[PDB]
Amino acid sequence: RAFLKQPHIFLNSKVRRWYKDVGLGFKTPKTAIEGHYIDKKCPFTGMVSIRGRILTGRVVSTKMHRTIIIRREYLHYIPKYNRYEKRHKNLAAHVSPAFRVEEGDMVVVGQCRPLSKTVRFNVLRVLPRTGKSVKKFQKF
Amino acid sequence: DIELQKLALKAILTWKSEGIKPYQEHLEYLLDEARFKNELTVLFQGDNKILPEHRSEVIPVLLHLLYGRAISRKGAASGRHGLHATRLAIIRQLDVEDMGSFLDIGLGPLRAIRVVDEQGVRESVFAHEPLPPRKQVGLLNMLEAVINELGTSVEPYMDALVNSVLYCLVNACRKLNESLYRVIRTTALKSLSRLFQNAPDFNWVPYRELMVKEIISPRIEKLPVESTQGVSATWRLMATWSSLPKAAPFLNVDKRILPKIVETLSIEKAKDEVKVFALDILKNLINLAQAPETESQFNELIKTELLDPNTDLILKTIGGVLHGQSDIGRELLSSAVDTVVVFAPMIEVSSHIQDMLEIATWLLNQPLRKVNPKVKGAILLILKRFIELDDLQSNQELQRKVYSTISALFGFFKDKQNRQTLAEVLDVFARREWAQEVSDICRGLNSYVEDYNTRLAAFNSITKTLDQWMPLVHNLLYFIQQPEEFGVLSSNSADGLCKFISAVESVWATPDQAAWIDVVANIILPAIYAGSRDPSETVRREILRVFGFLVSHLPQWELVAVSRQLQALRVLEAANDKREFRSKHISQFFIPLFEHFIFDGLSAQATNTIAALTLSLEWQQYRAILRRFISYVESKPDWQKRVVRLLEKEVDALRTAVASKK
Amino acid sequence: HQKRLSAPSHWLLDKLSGAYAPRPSTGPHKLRDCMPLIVFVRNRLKYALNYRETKAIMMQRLVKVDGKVRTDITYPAGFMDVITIEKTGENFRLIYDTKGRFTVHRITDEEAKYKLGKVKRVQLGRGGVPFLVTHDARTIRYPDPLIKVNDTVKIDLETGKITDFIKFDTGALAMITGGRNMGRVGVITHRERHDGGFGIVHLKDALDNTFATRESNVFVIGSEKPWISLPK
Amino acid sequence: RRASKGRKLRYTVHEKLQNFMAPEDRRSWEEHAIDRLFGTLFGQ
Amino acid sequence: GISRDSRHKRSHTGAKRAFYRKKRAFELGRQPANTRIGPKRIHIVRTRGGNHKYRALRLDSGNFAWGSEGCTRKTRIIGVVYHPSNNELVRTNTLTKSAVVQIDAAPFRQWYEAHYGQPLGRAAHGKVDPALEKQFEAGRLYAIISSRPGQSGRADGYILEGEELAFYQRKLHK
RNA sequence: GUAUAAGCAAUUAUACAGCGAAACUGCGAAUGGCUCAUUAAAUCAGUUAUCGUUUAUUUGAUAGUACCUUACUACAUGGAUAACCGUGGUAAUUCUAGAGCUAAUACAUGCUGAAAAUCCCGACUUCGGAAGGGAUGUAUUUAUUAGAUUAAAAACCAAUGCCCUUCGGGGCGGUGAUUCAUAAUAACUUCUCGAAUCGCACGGCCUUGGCCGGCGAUGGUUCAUUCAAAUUUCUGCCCUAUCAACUUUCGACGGCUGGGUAUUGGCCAGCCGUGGUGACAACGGGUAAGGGUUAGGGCUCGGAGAAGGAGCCUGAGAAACGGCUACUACAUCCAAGGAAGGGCAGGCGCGCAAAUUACCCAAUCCCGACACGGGGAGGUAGUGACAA
Repeated sequence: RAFLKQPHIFLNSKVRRWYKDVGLGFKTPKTAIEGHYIDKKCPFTGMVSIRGRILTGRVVSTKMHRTIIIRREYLHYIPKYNRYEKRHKNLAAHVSPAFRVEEGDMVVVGQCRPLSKTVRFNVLRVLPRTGKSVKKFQKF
Repeated sequence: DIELQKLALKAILTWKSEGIKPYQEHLEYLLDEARFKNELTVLFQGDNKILPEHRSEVIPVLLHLLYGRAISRKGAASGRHGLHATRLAIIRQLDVEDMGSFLDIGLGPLRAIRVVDEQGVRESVFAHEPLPPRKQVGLLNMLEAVINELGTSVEPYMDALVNSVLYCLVNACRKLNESLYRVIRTTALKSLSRLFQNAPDFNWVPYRELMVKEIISPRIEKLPVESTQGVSATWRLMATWSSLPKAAPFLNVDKRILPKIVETLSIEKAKDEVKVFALDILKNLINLAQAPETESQFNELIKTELLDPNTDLILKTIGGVLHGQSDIGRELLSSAVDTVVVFAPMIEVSSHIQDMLEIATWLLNQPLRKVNPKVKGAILLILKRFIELDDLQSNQELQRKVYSTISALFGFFKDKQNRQTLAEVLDVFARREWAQEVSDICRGLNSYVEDYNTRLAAFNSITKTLDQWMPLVHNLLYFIQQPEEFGVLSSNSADGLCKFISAVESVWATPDQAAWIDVVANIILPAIYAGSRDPSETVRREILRVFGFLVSHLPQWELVAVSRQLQALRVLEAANDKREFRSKHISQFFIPLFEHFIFDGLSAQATNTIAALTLSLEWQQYRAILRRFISYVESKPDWQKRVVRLLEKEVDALRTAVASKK
Repeated sequence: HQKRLSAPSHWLLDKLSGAYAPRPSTGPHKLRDCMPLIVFVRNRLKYALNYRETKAIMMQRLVKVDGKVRTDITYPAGFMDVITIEKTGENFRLIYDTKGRFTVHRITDEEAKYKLGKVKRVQLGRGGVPFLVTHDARTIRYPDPLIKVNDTVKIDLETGKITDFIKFDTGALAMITGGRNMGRVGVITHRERHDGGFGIVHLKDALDNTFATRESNVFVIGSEKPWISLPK
Repeated sequence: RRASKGRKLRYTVHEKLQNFMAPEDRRSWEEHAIDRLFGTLFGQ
Repeated sequence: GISRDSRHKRSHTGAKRAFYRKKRAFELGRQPANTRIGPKRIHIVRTRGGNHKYRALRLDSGNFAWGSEGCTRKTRIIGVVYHPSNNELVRTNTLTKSAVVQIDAAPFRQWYEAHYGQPLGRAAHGKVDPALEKQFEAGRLYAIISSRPGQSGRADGYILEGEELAFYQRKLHK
């Protein structure tokens, strides 16, 4: 490995830390502001910008390096039954070390440039709840 | 000419020599016009460096070729990257003995020239030209590049460099065909400045009239009017002259140079940059005048000939600056106050110290927008070093005025070293004069700034006379505003303020009434309101204590535990409704207190009191109050119900108010 | 080489222009939002008959678009481009109607001398100079410093100088250039931001009909001030 | 596993890589000298 | 043979799909270039839109920025010392982006002694980190390559300094 | 743009002039179309984004960049070829050898009339116009700085005030965002551009030796716009559990580092982590491969290969099947040394059968140096007792 760095801030000078806001009515967290952690895919530290679709969901597998899996539940109308049917969709989003991850919470994600085959979104604001395991079902 | 170069190099290679033999490919690749930079950087700092054995056999032909490629105008593009970067590259990659042989090649006729003789000037030299000015421009740009790349290795080549550049400069100023000589003069002075701060160890004394002929004749009668726009190369030469120790006494030769420098500083229509530039010249002059033995080899002259016959003009001009225009840049301000700081210990007697003390207290009562607090600390150091001259016994109205300023700065500053210097300026205040009283203030403020056992001893000792009192009042309210180490400094300063206000209510003789009553109003009441807005709860408790002392001891003055708290608030409601209140009292003491009470049935009692007091107060203050409250709504999402209950009660109060005023 | 039916239905062709239809060439205006010069001459104006006739007319310097002579047959002239024909001395301007079709209007020189163009955007060009991009793909150097995006500019058309400007304003009258409610002259009454893409304006007519069009399709014509002669 | 991209030797037969060249035995020595030399290397 | 398409990899759900199409021209990715140390060898490659990009195969000099003081100089390149990607690349002396390599110090030392005056590597504004001083006394500095030598045709980068400098000393000692 | 055709057609001031074969130069051929094992939300359709990229042509603007030791100088820029003329070889057509020319908007260099030029400031000023002070493009790539009133921001904010008064009053660049746009310094490139071009009118100053002077055509750096192309975000397939486990068997999911790509990206190479999918139907199997325009029907739009693998070439756009290169499978000419080459349409397909080998680009439309050249879409025509 090499030394990690923000791309164009001059460190060893004998005479700062850059972090941008995404906007959209969001507030950068304090761990993103002052925490010396560094990553290129963070929208508040790296050069990734967020634009386009804004989505929500509930994390299912937080046991992964800075990427969560989101179950997207919705109600599918089948005409044959003329009834609504539950359908779960599995997304992904790059998780910043700025926030405190909780399993089962409610997380808002945002569309970015494709960082991986699955990672297309960045987390913006977690909402802490008491969400349970796979057996819990709810439209979100 | 590149074709003539190719044929010449073919002839030199026809001179079949073992020295040139291993380098012919480097020569032809240096010469091919598409391989120049790459061939250069493979020649130097490559594997096949020049072997030092036949280096004396290869270097002359290589250097003539390097001069040809640095002189070529055909293949060059424009800009600095057009041929200037090439010359800089060649001189950067060259070596110093190689540079000496190269400058021998570069100075054609001017190699063996003598600019100075056993006598001063050689007019027989200067009234004869050996070079066209185009070649002079080329030579001079070349030599500026040489010096800029050389640095400290100039020492074995001075006896040629200074002769060349001085001949060019003096022929230029005699020509003062104008464009060529103009660019000659400007780049000449630039090379000269670089040469000066490169070579300090040279002896510059055998020519002085050369600096005379360069400086005094064409410019000095016009120099402020000219340099009102920006800095110049002459100004750079004077700046590096003042930087160098041994070069400074060249300013004595014409005695009007430093007068005209501060005359440039006098012209108030400058771009402020020539102002701060002349100021830095003065900075280096004073640092030289203070510096040890290495500069005391010349200090005694620069004390007795350069600064001494012009201190009056210096201070008169600095005063004209600080009282001419209402607009002064912060850089000019900090830099001017820094110059007067460093000039303070360098003078012993003068004439304009009355003006100096007046301008000091003027810039000290200037608002915080115009003057930074660091700058106020600088004016304080100025005051300490400038007060000690024997002036205050005359013109006492100036002296009671400056004492009002130093007192005012006791509740303003934040820094321990600034407060130490405050105690020191008070010390020399007493040393100048009333004397024992102000010395009591000296020991009081000394044991205030000295640590915590000494401070509490100070508070108790003064706990155990108007001008005696006022600074103690200032530092007393500052130590009110200090929240807590253990809170003891706050409580003891509160007790001291009660002792002061007890002295206030003790003395009630009618001119003393007037004086002390205006003092206690104009220093205490805004400090009460500022401490009311202070969110420190120990500060609010002690300000409630001293406010209780005020209202209980004063009352002839015309302008004057949850359960017990709520009961006292109900008592305050009844006090309102038996007598409405004073409006400023309401709006600047009571409202912030219960605002703090809300945001820290207590809330219901608080908003009921806010309702009754919003009945009691004035509508313009109410208009600002309502704008501040809806701003609290928009900005504070922490207490939505709390702020909106406040809104409901206050506009119900508005409805009752308009219903009563109907 | 699309068919006549697949050609856009707002530059009209009757049932006898053959199975084909010309495609516009590359130019300032967009492909869907264009009226080509041959269709303007021989299908709408009928000042000629045949492709060769229009070729000859456009080959001699006889048709001038936006103050400049246009040579080729299928030069696009989409929206509000004045067309000066000197042998008749007439000037034609392209507006829409309430249904959403190209409508040609006759004008003399006084109102034909200037154009009204919507500002696409504004930036700083090379050299540190602000420049201004219209929807006509015209770039104006050194503009008025108040002219933001979605402004409108009255343009001299002889020196290209910025003669006047009109501001995006709620309470102003507009004209729609896209969407399902395309071509409905009315007043802007409301703006909705919707930060995150596709801001909307709410625009009613002069006669009480509300509808939602997007800012990109909105084309400011004037508060009351119909600076171009709309057909009566 | 950490090893998919060839990092472990997958001992699997390859279809095209099956029957490229026949062994042509080119050794000028009668193999008794050679293995007697392998016996009488440095070690004996 | 070489391409950039994603048809041959497995699905997001872990499925294999035939999805059999032909490799077209816009998923073209060209062959890599092991940029090594030698005389200047650069092959020009025209790309889409007729842009030119310069594949540098053998490089001797590049420029490096000692922009802490505000200078940069074109110096030679001795040889790579460490590389974050491949130890085989460190062995084969290849120059890529983010590659720490010892460079010659002579133009920098020339500029230093010319500007400030004091000799280095043999007042209060001319000051050096001692590790950088040791690099100057040896005469072979630690710099990093941050220009892409493959897609820009030039080896340029900044000198190492301070925290990254000591981190890379420790990494070299690892 | 290039004419000395030894090409025509002429004279009233003779380098050229009108027309102009051949040839050089620039553009064009990313399709019009043919065949066949198929593609089961990956394509596709809606719906977004490109702050992740490219773009010949379109139209719009656009570039201040001198001097800088050649000086006892230089001042109408170079060299090649084609067409042509003549000498030939072989069986073999420009398959071509030798020899002799000449042009450019083909390929290329490119200090100079001069003591100035051009930007910034500007004191003094009669709007006077200026004394005299600083400075010398662009493209690539890197580093750094600015990208904006102060940061001792202890500012501004409590203008709830202060002061006068007649008490009525009066005074005190863009985005949602970016390291974006943009500017500046250090250098860097075996690195570009900053017009040695053509046609037409031809007027002002009079140093009568010129000095200035317009309209276009072609070309050129950047930025738009257009035509596009590339990926890309949420939803939507037909049926099945004799398909319940699948992936890691071409990395399966990450993060970091680079390479390559126009750009993002396990797309690929190292390093380590442990996954990712599934009974809400993964995965497999079957092959039978619609959308929009709403009275209606109509209308419109909708993978692999050019004898076979493999590699390469031009170009803004192709892995063109247009070319080449080697192998394989065929086939043709010959003086037996050698040389070039690969498709579709028609008829028979029993010995007995049945719709033209038609005409033109005339209109709509397309491509070019270009009004004139060229178009396998398009229309016109002929046959018919199968019907009606």
